[PDB]
Amino acid sequence: QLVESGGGLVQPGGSLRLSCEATGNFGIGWFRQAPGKEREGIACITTRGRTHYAESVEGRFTISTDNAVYLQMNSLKPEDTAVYYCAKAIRLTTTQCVAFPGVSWGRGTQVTVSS
Repeated sequence: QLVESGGGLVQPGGSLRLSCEATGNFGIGWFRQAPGKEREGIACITTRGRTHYAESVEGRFTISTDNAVYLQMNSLKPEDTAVYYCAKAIRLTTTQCVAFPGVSWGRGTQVTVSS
């Protein structure tokens, strides 16, 4: 029901905009997974437009809702290399972006930052 696009290969300092497009009307989060690491929630937005960012991307990435949710990725770093996924998510404070229970992960879009 959620479909990712917009990945690519970019030099350090570059910029990409990922899209998460719903097959119908629709909290949404962006997640990423690097080789050998756990999937991590990096940005999410509630049904009302309140956002949360992981510390690794705050100030460089922006999540925006339009039937699509975008991730504007500015000032890309090699450590941003990963497959990026979008899924229903909740902002869980104890504060993390957490995938909704029972979420089915799609295919995602590949992002590689290298010179």
